[PDB]
Amino acid sequence: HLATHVAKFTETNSPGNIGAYDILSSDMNCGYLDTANAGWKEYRTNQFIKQVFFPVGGSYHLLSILPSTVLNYEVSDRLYRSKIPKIRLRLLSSNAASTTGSRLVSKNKWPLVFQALPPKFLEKNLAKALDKEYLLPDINIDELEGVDNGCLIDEALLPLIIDEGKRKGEGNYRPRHLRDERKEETVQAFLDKYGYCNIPVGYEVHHIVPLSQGGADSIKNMIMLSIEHHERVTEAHASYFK
Amino acid sequence: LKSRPENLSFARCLNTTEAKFWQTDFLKRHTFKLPLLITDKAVLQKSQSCTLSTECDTLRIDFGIKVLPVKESMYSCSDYNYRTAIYQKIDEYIAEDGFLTLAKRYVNNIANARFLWRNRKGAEIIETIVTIEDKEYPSFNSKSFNLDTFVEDNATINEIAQQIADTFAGKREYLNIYVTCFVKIGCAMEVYPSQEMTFDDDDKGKKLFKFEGSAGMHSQKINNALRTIDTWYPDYTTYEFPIPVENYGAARSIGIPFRPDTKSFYKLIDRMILKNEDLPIEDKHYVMAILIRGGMFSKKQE
Amino acid sequence: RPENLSFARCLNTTEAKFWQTDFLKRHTFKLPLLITDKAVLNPQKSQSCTLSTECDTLRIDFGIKVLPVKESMYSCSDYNYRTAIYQKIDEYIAEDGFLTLAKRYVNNIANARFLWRNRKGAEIIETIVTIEDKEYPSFNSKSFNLDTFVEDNATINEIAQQIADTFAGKREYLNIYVTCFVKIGCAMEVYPSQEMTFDDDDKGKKLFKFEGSAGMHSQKINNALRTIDTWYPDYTTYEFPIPVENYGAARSIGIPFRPDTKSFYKLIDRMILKNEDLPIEDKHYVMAILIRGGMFS
Amino acid sequence: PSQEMTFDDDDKGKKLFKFEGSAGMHSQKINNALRTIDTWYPDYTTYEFPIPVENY
Amino acid sequence: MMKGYILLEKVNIENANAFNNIIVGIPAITSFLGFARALERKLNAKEIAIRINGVGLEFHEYELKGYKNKRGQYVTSCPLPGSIHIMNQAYIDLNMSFLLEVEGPHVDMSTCKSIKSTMETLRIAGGIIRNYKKIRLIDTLADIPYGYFLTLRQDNLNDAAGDDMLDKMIHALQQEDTLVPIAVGFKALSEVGHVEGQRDPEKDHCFVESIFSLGGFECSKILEDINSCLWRYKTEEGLYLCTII
RNA sequence: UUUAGAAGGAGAAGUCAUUUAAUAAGGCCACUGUUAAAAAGUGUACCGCCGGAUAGGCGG
Repeated sequence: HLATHVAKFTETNSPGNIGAYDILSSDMNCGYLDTANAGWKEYRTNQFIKQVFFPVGGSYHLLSILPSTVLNYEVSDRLYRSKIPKIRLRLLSSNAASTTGSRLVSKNKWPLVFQALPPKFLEKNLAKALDKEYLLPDINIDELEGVDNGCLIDEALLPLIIDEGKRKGEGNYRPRHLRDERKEETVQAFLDKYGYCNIPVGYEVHHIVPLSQGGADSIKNMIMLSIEHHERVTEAHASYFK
Repeated sequence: LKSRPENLSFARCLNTTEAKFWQTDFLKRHTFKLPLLITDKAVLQKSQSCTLSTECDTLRIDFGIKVLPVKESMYSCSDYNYRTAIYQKIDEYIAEDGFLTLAKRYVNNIANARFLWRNRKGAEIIETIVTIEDKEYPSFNSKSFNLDTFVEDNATINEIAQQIADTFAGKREYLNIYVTCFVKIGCAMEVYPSQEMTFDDDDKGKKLFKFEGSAGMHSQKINNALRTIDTWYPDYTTYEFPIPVENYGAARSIGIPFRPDTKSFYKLIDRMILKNEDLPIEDKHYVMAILIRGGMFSKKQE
Repeated sequence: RPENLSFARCLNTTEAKFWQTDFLKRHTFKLPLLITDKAVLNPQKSQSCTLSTECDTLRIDFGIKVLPVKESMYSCSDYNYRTAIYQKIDEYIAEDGFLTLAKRYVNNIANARFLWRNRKGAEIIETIVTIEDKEYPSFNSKSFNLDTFVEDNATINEIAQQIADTFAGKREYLNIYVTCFVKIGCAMEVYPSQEMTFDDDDKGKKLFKFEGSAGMHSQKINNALRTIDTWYPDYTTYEFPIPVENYGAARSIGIPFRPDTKSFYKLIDRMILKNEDLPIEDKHYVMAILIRGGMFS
Repeated sequence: PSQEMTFDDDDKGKKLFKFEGSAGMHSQKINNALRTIDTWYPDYTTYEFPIPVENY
Repeated sequence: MMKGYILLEKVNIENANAFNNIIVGIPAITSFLGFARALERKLNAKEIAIRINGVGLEFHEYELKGYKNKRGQYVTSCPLPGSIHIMNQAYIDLNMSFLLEVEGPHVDMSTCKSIKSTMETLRIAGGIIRNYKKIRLIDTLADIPYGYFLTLRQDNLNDAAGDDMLDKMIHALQQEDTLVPIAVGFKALSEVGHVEGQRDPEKDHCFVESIFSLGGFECSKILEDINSCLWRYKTEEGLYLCTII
């Protein structure tokens, strides 16, 4: 009807006449506000209302939560002329408000509501979804050519490795904190990539976009290298990733 | 005991996440992968539409499933006798069947790749791949599985159904499933992502699911095709197609409830805990099927 | 009237992308066509598209995808309606199997009718289908007329037999990809689709950009192929085909043409329920509508 | 001679010093050669060599 | 018995309840406080016997489940209601992180596996866990990644022009943009007895309403104190609340 | 023990037509760029053999 604490607002299918009203007016400047601290221009058992548990320092108390529909009506008219950001909520029809039976909700069934956005450089987008996805090589499946067991053995294929380092991850650099981590699974990755007992003394570990423009610790995004090849590609990648 | 508790709540045991779309070919599937943005069109209106590029052939859908035990996921019960009674019934069902006849059909649903609804029709070839975080599995072709004839004698279906039936029984505490699919339509054709329920005062067009630009499907819709195994409803021999599992059987396709009679959920719980009669195995299959999905099972106070 | 019933379209078209070639090397030439911008005299910015000065032919690439009507039946709220639709479709396909409409569809591609204004002034128009590794014979769309339909060809009959047999019988999908070449001159004005703007203080002429370059709508390339309704009454006097729709007339004339005599808001009360026998032109119209689909409640 | 750094990576090999049609030496090398006379640093007895006179 | 703090790093949540009472976006902080209490109860069911008291929130990314209509206002989305019409709800995709002030014995290189095992049957404000990035036990002030901390700034909440909260909230909100409304605990009424219909009948029942204040965002580099964050429970004679002192 | 627990968005479409922006115009005058530096890690890695398995080992 017109009471401040009316049920059937946060949910439905709750047969009850739950109205708590407000005969208390303590409008001091505390560190908080309630429905009595507001402008305020306008109770037995519970079922299908939200019930929560709160520790009292000792035991727990089970609390039923009732809405603040008079504040919901007042925020709309306060925010009608205000210049702070606000979010509309058109998630209602007239028949639901007629069945609910609230005259205050019926006048404002599509309310202009308060909002709390984090600042606009935190909202995700296509770049903030593509930065968490890292590329993969398009050829590494098995021992194809120039390779005995994982390691690049034969020569005349390091141009192919250098154009696989190219042709992917150009111009899409991310900040240092926007980089994939180096996990501790990698020792088991060298264990069960092909059957090695541990990390070889005569071999190292490398990727194709190391810590720059993609690259992750997948099951396939590493290529172990030799000393001369790794020494050459440390400057070859920095030739274009200056 | 005479009645259901005043506040009964069940957590869902199959929590799926929302999926996201990507476009790729069929010879470069695992290799490379492009974002599928939602473009816009003119209609005689401001209509949001999505389509593949001219240099792509298939589309890719990835989504994840999380499994929790039915015994442990009792969020709120206001009784002890009812809790012990349904605990004993759950242990009896584990002892007599092992939650396998439900899990076989729960993985039969993803075997035929029913979660691509309007994406299935007109597709050429399907490559639904199911991967658990510790064990990879062989793929399968979704065109070889009928949408009504279930398979209860497969190998990968049996293995995944048993490994999830252990979690359903209570041997484990969680399970995580990652699913990827590669439906092949054609060159520069149209895909069908999900559509939101965003009402508007002025707009009258259709807005599809953006999800950081790259299109996708709601988890509500992508779960609906993984629990459509109810073939134990009455007069099933006159219909010859499965339906999703609910309380009253009120599928939104028909409008007439499939099982609103005593073969239901309320009238079987009233005949299982209180009556304790030997209701047949299909009724118990349905009862633990709806108890897997969960919800609010409070008694109808007024 | 019954509950929620709907359909899906059984023939599907992509959005065609414009290009620009020269007729001497038309197989091996392809250049993009970007929408320019030049203001017109009143504060107003408008876009216009035209060719370059060193080429001579416009190029249109588009593909068709066909599904059966049984596999395209989308929203079924009652099984009596569904089994009635099944029975009517199988008594239709018992003798010809959608052979009347598929031939006219393939003919409607074969005239290159989908270019609404680019056909106004053209020396030679050719139409090529090259979806598989095999190459179909090239076409001559300038030897066709709008009013009359030809029924005795080789490739038209072959392709129409293919769609008319995949419509009910073999397989579910079938894709046929078509490429069209129009010779209009040199550096002339080409007409892509127009975009419905929704901003104030702008009388814009925003043309259609598909993949950056110029392009063609999907509803416009599917409105030329849907023009085959030469069975409606008062056809012998007016003598022009009309696009097939649930109401009677298109928006070209303004006045209605079939508001009561043959329209899905009227005859479906005496077709799906009584199941009385109807003439073959009315059945052609009904399965033409069920080819197009949409809400039917 | 002292090389001319990594100026252009077209030649990956080690370059050399070239000015006035000859080789030579960078005189920053000669400057840091003559600047190495500092024996007044802390813990001189531990290390016992001259160090170039730098800021730190 | 030693004092420390654990870090739940980069927890992303879908469909967290972002429509508490009046604030669309950041949920009520009592959701995170009760999440920490549920984690404490789950660790107390095991015989680890570890207590948690104190929680601070570090937001990284947010996605309101909708789009922009014409000029910048948001329109939000929702699932389809079914077996028991829609009335009022909203959802959000959060990507935030937790500081938990942990007080209890045997914490170093321990209880992280128990937290990882017990986290999988938890929901943050009614949303799915999916995949949190890490759990950390680094005891430094500069252990924070590049995020923004939601603290309790009672400066424009306390001292501003306007006679009361209402005639003061919006006036204190025009001149500052970072400051945002926050639901902070909840207390309404009395009669703490044992009336029926409870979720648990052997507890204390009440009819309680949400209360509100302000909050602000500061980076990981520039900060004031740990004691200026890591929100704490507090209780009075029927005035249960959460605050930073 | 968290305003906890639960949920099918769908099918269909024609945006179209023409249109001249242009006339006129002074960027100015003056102010020391300087201090100072490590490119080079060893910049290349061969035979005589015994060995007949391309196992593995001595010398220049």
